Amino acid sequence: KLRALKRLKVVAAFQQSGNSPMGMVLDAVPVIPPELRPMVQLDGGRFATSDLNDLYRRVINRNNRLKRLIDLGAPEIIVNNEKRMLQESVDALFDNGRRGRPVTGPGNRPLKSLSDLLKGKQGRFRQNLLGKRVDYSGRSVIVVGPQL
Amino acid sequence: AMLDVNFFDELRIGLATAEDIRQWSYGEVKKPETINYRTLKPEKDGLFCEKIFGPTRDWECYCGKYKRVRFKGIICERCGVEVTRAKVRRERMGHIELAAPVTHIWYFKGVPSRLGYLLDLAPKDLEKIIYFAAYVITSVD
Amino acid sequence: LRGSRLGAVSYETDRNHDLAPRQIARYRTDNGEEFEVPFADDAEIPGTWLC
Amino acid sequence: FIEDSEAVVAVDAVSFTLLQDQLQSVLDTLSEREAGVVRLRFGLTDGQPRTLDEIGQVYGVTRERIRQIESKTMSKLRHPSRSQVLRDYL
Amino acid sequence: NSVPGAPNRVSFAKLREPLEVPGLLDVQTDSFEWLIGSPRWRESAAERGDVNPVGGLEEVLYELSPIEDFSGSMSLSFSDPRFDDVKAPVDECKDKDMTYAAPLFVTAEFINNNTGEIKSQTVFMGDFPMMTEKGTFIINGTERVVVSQLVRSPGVYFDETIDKSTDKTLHSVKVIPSRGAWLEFDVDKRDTVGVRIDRKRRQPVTVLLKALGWTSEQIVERFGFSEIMRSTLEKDNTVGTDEALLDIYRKLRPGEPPTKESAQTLLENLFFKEKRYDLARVGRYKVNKKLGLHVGEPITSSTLTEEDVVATIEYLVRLHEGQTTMTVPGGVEVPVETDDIDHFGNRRLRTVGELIQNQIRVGMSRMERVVRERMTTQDVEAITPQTLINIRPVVAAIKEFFGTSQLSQFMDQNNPLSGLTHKRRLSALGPGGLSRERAGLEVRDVHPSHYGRMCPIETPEGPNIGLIGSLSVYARVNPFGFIETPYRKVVDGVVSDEIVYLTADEEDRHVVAQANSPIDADGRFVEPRVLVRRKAGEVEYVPSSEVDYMDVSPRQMVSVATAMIPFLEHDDANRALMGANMQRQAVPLVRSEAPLVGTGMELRAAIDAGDVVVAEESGVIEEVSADYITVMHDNGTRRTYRMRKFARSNHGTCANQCPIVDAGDRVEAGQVIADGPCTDDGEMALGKNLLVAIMPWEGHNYEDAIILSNRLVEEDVLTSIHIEEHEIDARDTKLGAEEITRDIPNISDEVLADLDERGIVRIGAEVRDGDILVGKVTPKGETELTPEERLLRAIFGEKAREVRDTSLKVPHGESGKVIGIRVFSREDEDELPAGVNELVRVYVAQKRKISDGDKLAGRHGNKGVIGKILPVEDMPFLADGTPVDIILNTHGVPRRMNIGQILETHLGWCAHSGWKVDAAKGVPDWAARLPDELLEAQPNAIVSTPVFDGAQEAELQGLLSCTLPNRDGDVLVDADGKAMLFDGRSGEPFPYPVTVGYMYIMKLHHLVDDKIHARSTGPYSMITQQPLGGKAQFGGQRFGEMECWAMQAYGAAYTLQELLTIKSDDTVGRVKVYEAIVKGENIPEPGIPESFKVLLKELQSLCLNVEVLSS
Amino acid sequence: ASADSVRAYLKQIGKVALLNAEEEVELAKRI
Amino acid sequence: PGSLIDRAEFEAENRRVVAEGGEPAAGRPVLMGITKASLATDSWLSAASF
Ligand SMILES: [Zn+2]
Repeated sequence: KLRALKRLKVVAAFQQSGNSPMGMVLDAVPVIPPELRPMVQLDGGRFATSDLNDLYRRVINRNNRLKRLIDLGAPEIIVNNEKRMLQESVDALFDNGRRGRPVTGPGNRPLKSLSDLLKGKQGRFRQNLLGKRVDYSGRSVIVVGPQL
Repeated sequence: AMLDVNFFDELRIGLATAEDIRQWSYGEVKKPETINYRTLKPEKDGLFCEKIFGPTRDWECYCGKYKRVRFKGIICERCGVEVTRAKVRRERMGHIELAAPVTHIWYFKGVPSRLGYLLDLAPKDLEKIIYFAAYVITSVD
Repeated sequence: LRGSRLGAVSYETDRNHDLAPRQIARYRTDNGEEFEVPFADDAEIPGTWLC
Repeated sequence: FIEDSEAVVAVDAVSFTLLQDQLQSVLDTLSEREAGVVRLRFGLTDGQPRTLDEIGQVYGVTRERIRQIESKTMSKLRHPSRSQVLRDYL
Repeated sequence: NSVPGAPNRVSFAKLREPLEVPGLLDVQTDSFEWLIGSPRWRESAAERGDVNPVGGLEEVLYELSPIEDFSGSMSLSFSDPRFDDVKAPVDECKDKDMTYAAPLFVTAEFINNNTGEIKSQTVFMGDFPMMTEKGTFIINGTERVVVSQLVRSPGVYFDETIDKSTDKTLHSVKVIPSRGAWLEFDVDKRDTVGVRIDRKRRQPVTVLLKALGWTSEQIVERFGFSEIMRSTLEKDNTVGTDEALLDIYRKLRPGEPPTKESAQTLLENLFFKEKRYDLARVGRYKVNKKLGLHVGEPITSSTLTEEDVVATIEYLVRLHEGQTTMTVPGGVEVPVETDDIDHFGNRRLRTVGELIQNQIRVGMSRMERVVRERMTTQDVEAITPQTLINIRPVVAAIKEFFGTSQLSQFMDQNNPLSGLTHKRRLSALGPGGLSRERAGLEVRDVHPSHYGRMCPIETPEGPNIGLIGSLSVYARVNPFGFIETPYRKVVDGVVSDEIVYLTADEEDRHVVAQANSPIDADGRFVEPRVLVRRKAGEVEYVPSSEVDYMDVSPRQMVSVATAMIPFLEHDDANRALMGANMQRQAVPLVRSEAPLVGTGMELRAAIDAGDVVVAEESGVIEEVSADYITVMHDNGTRRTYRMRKFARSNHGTCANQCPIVDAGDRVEAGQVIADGPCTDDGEMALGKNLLVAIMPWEGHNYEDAIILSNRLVEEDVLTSIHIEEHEIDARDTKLGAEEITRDIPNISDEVLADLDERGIVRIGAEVRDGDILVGKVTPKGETELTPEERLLRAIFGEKAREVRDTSLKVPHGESGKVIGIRVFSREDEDELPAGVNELVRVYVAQKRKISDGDKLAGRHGNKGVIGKILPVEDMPFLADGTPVDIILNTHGVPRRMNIGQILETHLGWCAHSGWKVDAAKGVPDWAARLPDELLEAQPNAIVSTPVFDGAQEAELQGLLSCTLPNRDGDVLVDADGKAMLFDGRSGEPFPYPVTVGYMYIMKLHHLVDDKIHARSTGPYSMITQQPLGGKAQFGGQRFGEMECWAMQAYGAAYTLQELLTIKSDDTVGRVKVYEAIVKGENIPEPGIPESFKVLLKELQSLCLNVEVLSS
Repeated sequence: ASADSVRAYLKQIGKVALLNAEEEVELAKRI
Repeated sequence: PGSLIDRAEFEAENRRVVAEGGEPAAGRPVLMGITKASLATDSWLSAASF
């Protein structure tokens, strides 16, 4: 009865939303606008990625290679491995650190998947949506005025 | 939306279908290219393509034919970049037509496995089905 | 540090009245979906296009 | 911590609007032929910079006359009366 | 005293301290020269610890020596470390941004076993950084200091807990060694003994004991008295060394085939084959002492001995048995206790020497790996250590240590004391220690072992209290790294002068008396009942026969900076802590007056801080000039000491050094020859002796605020010079080359006037916010010109000159003169980073005077901003007409428990007017115990009260009642210590007498000009479009979450909408707001921010259709 | 866990038996 | 069963369901801590911002 209850919850949830769970099988995958993942050039030529560039690049490379292998007609080993790697990288991009060890880079620093921009304490939902620097502002040290 | 107001009265979340996705996108990225190494301009059909994602320069197309406001809302017939303001790159999205289907990581692995309940399979069992390590019979007579 | 995305910015009023008239052209895809492509009047319209 | 050295400077944009206004008034001090030649020569009406032959064609005169009106108008504007008003924008 | 040119400063010391203050920078210098192997440390070992030399580097080479291949055919032994001469002197390195280093040379030796050769060379190992004379590393051109760290010492920690489910004592042991593994022998809820080895699922003893070669019969043989071990023997559930060790290999190595030989070898590999297990020298000595295994045996064999394993098990089971002492066969018995992780017998000081040794090891192991890999790939009969050694790893390790590390910090040098106190600093929050979040709150308390080894007062008052402290005055670090402490040995009730140093363990063993005890001029105590300290921090009145050690002096518990606070024993610990933490923040004034009342630590804290030139060997001065002193060392030789006039410190303050000698004076070795920034005649002087009165005046000195005369500003009493550095690089760019040239696109000749020709300002031009210090023009290329701009450019006859302007401009509010300009260029072969053709640094400087908001503080924690600088006539003046200079508040004194300032005040006045003990009828009892030549004193005569043996209150009363009149017959300050002030403003006398005196107050480095900030519209962040942050940029103040709550609570909705839309993020709204303000129109209605659209595109990017539908 | 797809791949490719020039000639002729 | 619902919704549901055939849903008051009280906010936006 209880196992039915918890299952009963999500199934009716989909039934009442009328949302047809297909949203779990993600076909054509959307790409976030370029400016939200800036490639700023710090003066001196040193470019600055945003680490969403790198993850997106990984997914795109693996998708291109998968398409290529499909056209060639590689044995089931290679095609299935590459589909596995697509799935792995899409999963990494939508969250890095889940379903296995984090996908890292230089300095063995874990990357910043879209989720790590919308989770924990450094996501928008626990940060700059709390406090904002404001223009028309100042500060200074205070003294007592027994004349005002 | 594309055009916004302060009359926002309902923020409604909900999973998105790919049918809704290839109607969001203003183009499709297909090449893993960020910016040319020598001229430092975005690539065509890359991850920064101005045709897909809008100009980097205010009211200028890529090849420089149209370079002023009087040409706005139009698309230059040779480089294909729609001449407009250069903050659309904040808002225009792309999509990627995959060659094979793929599944999420949020509605599957996150405890409890929403898919795991949905199709009536345990999480570990599914982690062998959607990572290509076990067949599945879809129908039979 | 001070950096900026390689680019430029303009400061001109976005006059919505005196522009160059456009001309919407239809481009059918292989599946058949239609995708409007506004073109200028004096503008050689290409036969094919990336939609 | 990365100042975007491309943002709207706020004061720069409003200053450009004020420059537009002041220049429009000063040019309106010019005669009709003079105002027209200046606006067309520097593209103040559409953003397209018309050149001497086009301006002489739309006014139906020779380009030498256009250049002379051009020089005369420029010298008139160099006069401190209508000049010092616009110096600060530069 | 004992310093040739000592200010004659009369002390109130009733006691007589035997031992001198040590070489206050020994904790750095001796550690580093231990690392090198200098002859100084060699002779020091010859004296104490002459057993053998351990040259740091040497030990690393020996332990590494040799690198043997797996086949065992080829060996390499780098040996005999050697040092060359420093490539450049200090000042040149500091100016040209070079790291002050010296090369390392090492004799490598490669030997082939099968054929037989040795290939000896002298391999350049790398440029190793060097300590300066002041105990600092000049790394990268700055002055970085490596702070000593406190970490748990390797050893055996026997500890026990209670079990509320059973109410039984559960003892346990851990032997956490260096570069080894963890092991736990525990006694569980039942009467069995878990032996968890390397973190995985416990073990009964018997498995190991048989695997250790001990049969059940032998187990009984040694553990017969151990009824718990005998019961565990009954519980053994397994017998046999082979089977036990086999099950070991099967379990500890899960699933690994438990073949006997691999298991037998694995036992050694983990515990006895020292390549994967090395409890170091420190841990070995610690465990030797604990188990008493060996005494005279040299400290060696830095690997585990199974002999010690069985002793550990026996000691543990007897600890559970409740035994007092235990004798191990082959060693002297030891007592049975537990251990704490604070007691300084278990926390050690990984000094700079040991830290650099560890980092060099982290380098050498990588080198060894690479060397052996290449050796295997390389062909034989062709290679040599030159072709084997890769010196990249060592250089990389040393660089990443000195630069880019937590424990190598910029020497905070605001005043010399802050320098000498950034050294001698103990910091527990280092790599290999604990973070400020994993900080057990039991590590910050002053465990009673800190007495004489770490000051309980001085710690930063931020979120670091207890994690950072400072060494005591007399503390000295044991070779092993345990903080020793000097005591006096009292024998047969006779206090001697044979100073003996003791660590915390022997501090616990023996029993310690007090220095302020009645010694009867023979070493003999007087009263039998004597104050004393027992092992567990207890305080007891022992009869005067069992005391075997006495403190060397009072003020032994205390640091260097806190020992400079007069009347410290009267102040509360909170305000004394604050006083010590702000005595390091004074700024060097232009006059630098010595404190009228102080301790003995003003002279010894300057002659040892390095900011005072010292006469190296006796001589007579010949040429004394503001830049150079030439001393004629008696035997022929002469030497020119050179000053550093107006040299920028690491926090923008002056570093002048003016001489104090004349052309005919004779100097002795060790004498002060030239004052530094904060010094006067050699005595640390951080502030000025200002006249202070303690009335609350007109509410300007309300709640810690302080008012000042205008005399302080005018006569330049309080005034600090600040030298700021600006820097512009002419980096290469793709479009072209940035040229530092006078001409700049729009810059007119008016502003250009300052720039000379090269582009730099001229030395002396008074720059102000917006001036062109360095004129640099950057290529821009052709860009479109707006029609309007083209028209204006043509009408006014100004062309484009596309090359854009990016000249350096003095930051907002950073005016002053240009002291000096330093230009580095590639043409001069200056080694600028790649891409920089020219880097010019301009040193602007300003003579900041005291100002409303500047922070002033005494030596007692009584900080406060300057509420108002009143003119000189509206200041309460005395009956003599002398105005008071500051006026503190009264209400801050009694509730903060820091009446030190009051005593300092009264004594201060006594020291200014000078006293004359009315001993005509014999010395009054008030001065019966006061030293000689204190029965009378002169005006402005300097006095000193040591910290814990200072001026007894009675002494102050009598002195205050015995001052001599100023010029007329006028005793201005009566016996009570108060005076009749006249109101300078109204005129009427104050109806009640008021306390006046001379208090020594400082100028802290929290000036207003560094803090005031404003922004209307400035730079903007990149990804999000908020205003930027910090005074370096403009930035705004974070209107954080709590302020949003505050204005939600008021109900101010429109203001909240403003501050969160059209002042921070509404990108199209900000420019409209500015335009509407300038045009004088209603501020536009705000829009959606740019943090509810990035979110929307992210949610439409994580495939969650977030949409807005009004209906 | 077995999340290492490196392992998930190596254990897979360790299956098919390794071949020789003899079988290589036969295979190439068949191909 | 075991789920926690707002009182007003509970009473309104009972008012609706007494008609169309009468059956009461049995409710008992619960005391929950402030943290748990916040966790049951209806708005997903604030719920996630928590
Ligand atoms: Zn184009």
